[PDB]
Amino acid sequence: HMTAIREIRLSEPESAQAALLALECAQRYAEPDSADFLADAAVLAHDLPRAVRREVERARLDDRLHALVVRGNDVDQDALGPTPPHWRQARTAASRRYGFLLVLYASLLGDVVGWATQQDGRVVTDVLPIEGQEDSLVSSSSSVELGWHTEDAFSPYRADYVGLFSLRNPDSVATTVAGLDPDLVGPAVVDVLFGERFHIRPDNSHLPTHNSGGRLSDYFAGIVEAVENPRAVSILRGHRDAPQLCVDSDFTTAVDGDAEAAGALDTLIKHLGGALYEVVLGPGDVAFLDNRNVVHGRRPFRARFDGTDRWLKRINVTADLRKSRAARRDAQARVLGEA
Amino acid sequence: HHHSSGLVPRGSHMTAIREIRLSEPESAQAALLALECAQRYAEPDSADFLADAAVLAHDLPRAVRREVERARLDDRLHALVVRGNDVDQDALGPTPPHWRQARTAASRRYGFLLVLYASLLGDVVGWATQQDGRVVTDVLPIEGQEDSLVSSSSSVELGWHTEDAFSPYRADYVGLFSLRNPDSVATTVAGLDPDLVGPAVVDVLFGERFHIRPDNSHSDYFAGIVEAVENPRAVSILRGHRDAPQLCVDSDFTTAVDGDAEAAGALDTLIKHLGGALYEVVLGPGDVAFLDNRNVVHGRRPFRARFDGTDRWLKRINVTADLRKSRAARRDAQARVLGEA
Ligand SMILES: N=C(N)NCCCC[C@H](N)C(=O)O
Ligand SMILES: N=C(N)NCCCC[C@H](N)C(=O)O
Ligand SMILES: [Fe+3]
Ligand SMILES: [Fe+3]
Repeated sequence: HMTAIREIRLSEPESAQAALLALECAQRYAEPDSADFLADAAVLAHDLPRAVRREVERARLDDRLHALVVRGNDVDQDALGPTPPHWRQARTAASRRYGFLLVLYASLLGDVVGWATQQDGRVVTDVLPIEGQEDSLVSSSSSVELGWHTEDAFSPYRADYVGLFSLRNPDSVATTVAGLDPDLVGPAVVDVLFGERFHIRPDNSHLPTHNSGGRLSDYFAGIVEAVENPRAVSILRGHRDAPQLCVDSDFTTAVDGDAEAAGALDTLIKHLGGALYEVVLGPGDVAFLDNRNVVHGRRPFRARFDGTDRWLKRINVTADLRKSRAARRDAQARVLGEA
Repeated sequence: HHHSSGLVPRGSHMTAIREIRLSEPESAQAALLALECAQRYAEPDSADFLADAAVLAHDLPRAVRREVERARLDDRLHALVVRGNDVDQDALGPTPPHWRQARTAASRRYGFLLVLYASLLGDVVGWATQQDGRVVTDVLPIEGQEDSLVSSSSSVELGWHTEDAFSPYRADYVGLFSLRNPDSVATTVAGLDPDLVGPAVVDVLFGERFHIRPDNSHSDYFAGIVEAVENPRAVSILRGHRDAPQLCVDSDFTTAVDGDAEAAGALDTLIKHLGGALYEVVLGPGDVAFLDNRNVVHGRRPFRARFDGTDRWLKRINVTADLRKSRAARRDAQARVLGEA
């Protein structure tokens, strides 16, 4: 599909209008995921430039979308200061305005959510390289390519969109993207992948090793159960003409003794690996990946750990907040796994 | 003639009804936007309009949008009611004698406005087997159908139900825009108060121990419809968080699993509870309601239809929070008609 990547390059006025609105939010509210801001977020998002809202709406209803990319948001590199050395330190005063702007864009597509078991239950999260995590399977890696995945593939409450706001990317490190062409894998493999014949485990970002030590053990019970005793699930669902994709290259296995399944997965892993194409998010670029249609990852790179490294703000978006109420503390709470 | 909004309780449901009263300027602003849409787009449910509807809805009055957004995220809502839209009765002309004659030029502006309000809550959808798959449908009494199980009845009660209770693609909201209602005829509404029901019955209702068959109203999809009647899947009536459970039941079309006497008992306990808990919402001309179909059943009282062009007439719509989830039951990405393919 020629519009699988939908791009909007902001005019100077559109960039300035979006920055003014984000700065007005930072003037009013404490955190870019403060409860009062999130209650207000859908309507405040309506104040984004009309031409931009029109293109975001076209992307939202495009069921073959890979990513919407909004290029050319204002990012003041000097005002922003150094790239923090850990996501725990990345809730900086100077970066608030970019968290608010990410939530405003995201709220055109759905409702923002976070995870009790990821980055201490923050809704606005950070992607930056961490010294000692170079060879990890988590988004703070650098030397080892981030393996392609559906975000939170293990969960029925996985996002419909993953939002990425690039604050800085001096070495032009690519985000990787791939969809599935059913015609190129075969009706045979599609049929197998549509069967509940696979195990998808929570990735390592959901482990207590990637959260603050004080975070409640109760939050992690469900994750540990999903690692030990994964449910039998499909990789494909929906219409045969526009099927949804759910798979993590490093956390997905066929159910024991299902050689057909093991072979379908093997064939899917080889097909997605080669199809993987590059999208570079420069400073001020906001992307929304359709997590129903594509797997994504990140090319290997050398981090400098000198305060100049690549830094994204990130958010999960659901089309339907109500559906996850069983996993949320209360109606307005956005943190999946607090119930 | 000033803006107001407020919470109207029913039993223990403290936000059951969220009521908004449009100021005269807000009513005029909403009417002007609907009239501009009617000048720029062919139909209230044409592809050209529905591609834009969610963005054009952002042009509705800001104070109204803030209150509708609070209703959208209230998981205990029964009905959002927006009162005081402009309806020109003289220009509207008579209530048509059948929905097949009800998609009138004079009434198009109210179809556009219903879709604009609806598009603040989600994406509009229709049903292949209902009013020729129209997304904006018509509720009016039809002569010779006074005694029926459908919304064109009058003399007999329209039994309460979750809208399309049998379907995994059932709406999140049912929208109603009243064009005329001279005799103040009500929609009936009930939710479950779990503090009025034995916890054992509530536990049974969460079990997949019931058959919700479609009405006679309702191909891979239509193979699913025959299966739904002949080999109905075991489904729950309650689902989700115990503090905010969703409800899915049809007073005329729900039974327990074969030989599950305990489920048959819990079902009948729930039917008697909801029947006793029914209250009413009356929409005057220019009043719009959105029922949260996840939380409430609805129906309609007997009323005295005259079939003289003066009868009660609503525009009606279904809204989904998640259009993508039904793609297997829609013709193409943008098509809004469930069961079309
Ligand atoms: N195949 C792999 N590596 N899957 C895990 C990807 C990392 C995603 C996680 N939310 C994070 O931000 O770390
Ligand atoms: N319990 C009952 N009566 N269930 C059937 C109701 C039919 C509703 C349909 N949307 C209509 O407008 O006719
Ligand atoms: Fe990811
Ligand atoms: Fe109904």
